[PDB]
Amino acid sequence: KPKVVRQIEDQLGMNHVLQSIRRNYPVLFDEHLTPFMNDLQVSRTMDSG
Amino acid sequence: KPKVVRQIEDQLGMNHVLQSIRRNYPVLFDEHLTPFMNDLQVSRTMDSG
Repeated sequence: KPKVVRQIEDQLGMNHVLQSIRRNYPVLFDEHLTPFMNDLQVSRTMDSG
Repeated sequence: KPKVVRQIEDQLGMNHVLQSIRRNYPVLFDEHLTPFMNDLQVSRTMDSG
């Protein structure tokens, strides 16, 4: 069995990476990202910030 | 003399509060905030993030 002791909260949802990109790279989150999106509300309201 | 032991990094610039508002309240940072602004670049490029 894999002996990994992963410490990334073991969930690592898509809405977490999207939120982190929005926070860190906002100019890169607006352009080239999320033009084809309708669930920006959940990614915006601090989903496990 | 004031005996304060303030632990807020002692600088607390405007571009720090603006950046924190942009990160935490983006929908509140876009509307009702920064329509009359031309220095969004420094507040965007992680000024003492």
